[PDB]
Amino acid sequence: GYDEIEELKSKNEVLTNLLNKLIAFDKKRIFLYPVNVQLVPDYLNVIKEPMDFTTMKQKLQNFKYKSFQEFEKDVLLIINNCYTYNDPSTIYYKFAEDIETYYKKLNIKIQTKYMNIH
Repeated sequence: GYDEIEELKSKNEVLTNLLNKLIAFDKKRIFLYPVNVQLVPDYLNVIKEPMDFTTMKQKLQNFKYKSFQEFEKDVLLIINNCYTYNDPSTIYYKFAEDIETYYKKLNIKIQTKYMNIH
């Protein structure tokens, strides 16, 4: 009903705002789009569950996230895919450590705002 969809739309704004903050933090847009297999041929040989912020945006648009954990799962998948694929000597790896540090500074407060709606 009306209350269920209003809750969904309000929970979506909370997740959209957190996602937008993660996209803005990613200045070089390293996680904004799917890794191009034409430039990185072995990426899917290494990464079983690829994820990016544009995919996450498309999921929010379809109201595909029905829990904070579903959202957080994709965030940490983006970060952990970066640690799995790249060497720690690369900037990609440092970028993943920085977004993980930034995300961990935000997540507790965003998770509360999310839960209060229900």
